Amino acid sequence: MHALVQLRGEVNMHTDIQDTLEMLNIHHVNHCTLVPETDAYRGMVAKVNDFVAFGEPSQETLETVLATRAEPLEGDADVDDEWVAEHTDYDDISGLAFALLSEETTLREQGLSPTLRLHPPRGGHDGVKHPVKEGGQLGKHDTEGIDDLLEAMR
Amino acid sequence: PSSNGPLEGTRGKLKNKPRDRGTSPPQRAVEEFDDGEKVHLKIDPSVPNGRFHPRFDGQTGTVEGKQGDAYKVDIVDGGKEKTIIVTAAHLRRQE
Amino acid sequence: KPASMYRDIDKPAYTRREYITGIPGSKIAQHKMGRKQKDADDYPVQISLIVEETVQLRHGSLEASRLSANRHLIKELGEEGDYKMTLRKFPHQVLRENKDGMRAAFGKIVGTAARVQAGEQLFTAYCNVEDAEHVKEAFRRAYNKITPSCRIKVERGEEL
Amino acid sequence: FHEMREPRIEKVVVHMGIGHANAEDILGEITGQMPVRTKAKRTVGEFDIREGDPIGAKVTLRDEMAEEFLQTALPLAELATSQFDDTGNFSFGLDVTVNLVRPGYRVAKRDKASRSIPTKHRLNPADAVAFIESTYDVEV
Amino acid sequence: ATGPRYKVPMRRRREARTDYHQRLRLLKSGKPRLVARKSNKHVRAQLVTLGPNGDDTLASAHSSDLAEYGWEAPTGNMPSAYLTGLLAGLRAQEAGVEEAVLDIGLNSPTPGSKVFAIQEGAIDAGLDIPHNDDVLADWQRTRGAHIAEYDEQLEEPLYSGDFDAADLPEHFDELRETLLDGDIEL
RNA sequence: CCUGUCAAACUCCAAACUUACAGACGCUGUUUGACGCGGGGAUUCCGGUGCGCGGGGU
RNA sequence: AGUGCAAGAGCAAAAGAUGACUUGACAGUGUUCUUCCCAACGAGGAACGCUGACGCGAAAGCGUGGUCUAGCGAACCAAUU
RNA sequence: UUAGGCGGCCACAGCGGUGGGGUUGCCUCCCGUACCCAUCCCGAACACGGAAGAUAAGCCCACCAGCGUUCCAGGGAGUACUGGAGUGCGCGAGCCUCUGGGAAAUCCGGUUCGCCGCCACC
Ligand SMILES: [Cl-]
Ligand SMILES: [Cl-]
Ligand SMILES: [Mg+2]
Ligand SMILES: [Mg+2]
Ligand SMILES: [Mg+2]
Ligand SMILES: [Mg+2]
Ligand SMILES: [Mg+2]
Ligand SMILES: [Mg+2]
Ligand SMILES: [Mg+2]
Ligand SMILES: [Mg+2]
Ligand code: NA
Ligand code: NA
Ligand code: NA
Ligand code: NA
Ligand code: NA
Ligand SMILES: [Sr+2]
Ligand SMILES: [Sr+2]
Ligand SMILES: [Sr+2]
Ligand SMILES: [Sr+2]
Ligand SMILES: [Sr+2]
Ligand SMILES: [Sr+2]
Repeated sequence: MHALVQLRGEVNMHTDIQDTLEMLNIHHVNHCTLVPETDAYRGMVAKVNDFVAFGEPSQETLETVLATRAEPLEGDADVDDEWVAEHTDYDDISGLAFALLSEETTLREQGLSPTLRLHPPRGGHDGVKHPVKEGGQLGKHDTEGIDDLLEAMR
Repeated sequence: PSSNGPLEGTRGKLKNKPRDRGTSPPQRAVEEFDDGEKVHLKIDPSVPNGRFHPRFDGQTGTVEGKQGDAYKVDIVDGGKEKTIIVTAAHLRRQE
Repeated sequence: KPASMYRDIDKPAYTRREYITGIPGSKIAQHKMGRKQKDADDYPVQISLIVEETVQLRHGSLEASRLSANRHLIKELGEEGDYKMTLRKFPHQVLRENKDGMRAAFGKIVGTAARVQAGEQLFTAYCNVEDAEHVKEAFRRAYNKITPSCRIKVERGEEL
Repeated sequence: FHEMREPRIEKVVVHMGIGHANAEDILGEITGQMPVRTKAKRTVGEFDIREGDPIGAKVTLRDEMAEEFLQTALPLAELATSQFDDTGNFSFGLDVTVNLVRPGYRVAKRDKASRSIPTKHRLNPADAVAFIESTYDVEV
Repeated sequence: ATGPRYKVPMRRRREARTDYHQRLRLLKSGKPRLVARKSNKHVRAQLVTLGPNGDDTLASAHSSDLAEYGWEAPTGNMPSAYLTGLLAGLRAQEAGVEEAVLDIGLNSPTPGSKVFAIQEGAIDAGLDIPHNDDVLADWQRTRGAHIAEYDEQLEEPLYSGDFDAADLPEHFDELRETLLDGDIEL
């Protein structure tokens, strides 16, 4: 399970790529989604590679992000342990976060919006003109590297 | 194109590889297909009769009956539905 | 005409003589020089002139550079010295010139050129250890008559 | 082994390449059977503009008709070594040609499952000379 | 053979046993083929149908197994051929086969030949096969009368191992009589 | 035998890639009716630029 | 190699050669594709059927001209069946 | 299949080569022209009739890789080329990095001297 984050805008980006991002339930910059690692899903992130930031997040970081940015399928309602308890199949955020990573369920399946609408990266990101290996912020990330981003955009 | 005939630019698709030269095996020219059967269209260079328009090579239609010994295969060119008259010699069963 | 008009590879490969007529003869007099009866493996030293950029070299330059190179080898090693040089490339690319403005612009055949990719050996000489400095000089004169910068690389020379 | 290997006469073809006929009458009387005309292909400057048209004739003799002819034909010739085909055949002279071969030749002359005769079973110039020479005459 | 560009014929063409051009025209009918093949000593007749991995023989008959019904005569003549056809045609009727098209392979369509005799027998057995009467041999020659009259020009016996001196085309009659009979273990 | 070079109108080879059909995942539709069909009304048929691949031409 | 003619393509117990017989280069009416990729548009064209009448072949079968892609023409009026 | 018929795939099956196999069995070569049929001339072939002989051909069986072909391992090569991205480099033709793919020639060692279906048959 990887965490996708659109870091580059829609203007001038190929249509077949923009459509993929929308199929992955992500419509705006800074929006994040949790995608399972399957053959099909793998082909999709590869296509989006240059306009996104992805990687497997740590249980902790995911719990932080879920608590702060997750939303119901409709409404403002805060997604906290109490919420998770009365609507999901889990006991608390940690239970949910674990199931996601282990790929046993999805946010939509539990009645949560498939998108985590994140805040801009505090202290800014490493740039949208280069990949990770070049000091940029685009493409695949280290579990530690992705966390730094998600936590920065908490 | 310099001209607009049916065989325009069909130099490659309508030619056999050296070892595939000469008369083709009868088996596939007599094959029987059923309605609803998915079939691949590909003109056999060695067989003169029963061909379809070269523009349709590569299509995968659906047998929807036959006219004489030839078959009536339904296809979708772009967004337009078309019915193609083709003999078994130029057809292969999908899968 | 300037080489600037033909040096770059900016047109399709135009070589098919069965469709092109009136192609001018090659000014390149010879491709095998020195002692062509003796083998290349009979020489201790093998030095080649390597083109650093991918270009098109007209037969006029091929001849001019080949000439100024071998002419030096003759002067320094005699007309029958113990060496043998080679021009491995041949002018296959047919050139045109539109010489009525841009209407019916397909030009007429004016010459031929050899396409050479970067890193390739245009020339390759074979000499004895004693004559290595003369061949290096022949090539120094040869690269002054062709468009790209070149390297004078030794492929068989522990004698230094 | 020796039996299904000893050579025989396949056919004896007597032919006269004229070029424009009246010669059919002599071949008929000399061989014993009726002859056939010979045509041609490709236009020739030696007055042969008509493609399909009589130029000569021939007669293919087999069995008795062949031997009975050869008994009186061979004496008329002065056989040589060079006059032999690599297949063990020979021609001399009105030309006379003798086609020689080993027993199971039908394998390559039939229609069903025909096959070309192996080189080890094909007659040789030497094996031919011998067989022929061993029948009323001399070689070289 | 020579190189990569070389074209080697189909195996059954290489072997010169199958005429593919005629095989196609044959297959077009949709009916099973009454394969009529010969041998120096024997005659065979197969009822062949088309199959996913090769042909299928639904019924057949060899002139050798003709003796299994009371045949003391040779097996490479006209009576033999006709009878082999009738036998094959009968086994065919038994298997559900009702019609067929004559496949003579690389044999010649000579008037009165054995393959036409083979065809006449299969038709007589009850099979619907497209034919042409005036291409079939005279009923007497089928019986083997041409051979009985040949032995008439005796002085020396036609047959080696004694079957009979003057031969018996009546044996053909006796055998045909036997096959047409409803019983008989096919 | 050896040795030196090529091909838009060559090919014993041969991609990336484009493409037909089907399944799966995704997205989407069944009160926001998709897909499709029928009808009314257009405007439009001087385009331009960047990038990739081009063809002509210094 | 040959297969009438550009070029590309097809063909070897043939689609080529020879021989013989024959006139299907037939009448009527369609299906489909093409012409016009997608996507509407005529004449023309081709593939594939049916009805009728035929040729050849033992028969399956082949023949709706020439192995395939060029060789073509509206309304009005005239002549013709 | 102790030798057969019809095939599918249509060279992994081609080309070339070595060895073995047939009393009333099989396929052949073979023997022979009264007939059916046959040759623009030849019972050569085609067609018919038949066994004195033979296993030399063919065919069937076993095996060889020199040529051709199929596939595999390693090398060439993640090279050549390439779909996506870059305020990366270069006067420029052009190159590079990241991401997703990925040859060809050739070398070397293996493989391949057909596989399979139906019927019949000591
Ligand atoms: Cl079509
Ligand atoms: Cl047979
Ligand atoms: Mg909401
Ligand atoms: Mg700040
Ligand atoms: Mg910045
Ligand atoms: Mg092309
Ligand atoms: Mg008018
Ligand atoms: Mg008129
Ligand atoms: Mg032997
Ligand atoms: Mg720059
Ligand atoms: Na073919
Ligand atoms: Na002008
Ligand atoms: Na029309
Ligand atoms: Na004549
Ligand atoms: Na043998
Ligand atoms: Sr250009
Ligand atoms: Sr320079
Ligand atoms: Sr394209
Ligand atoms: Sr035609
Ligand atoms: Sr004979
Ligand atoms: Sr890979």
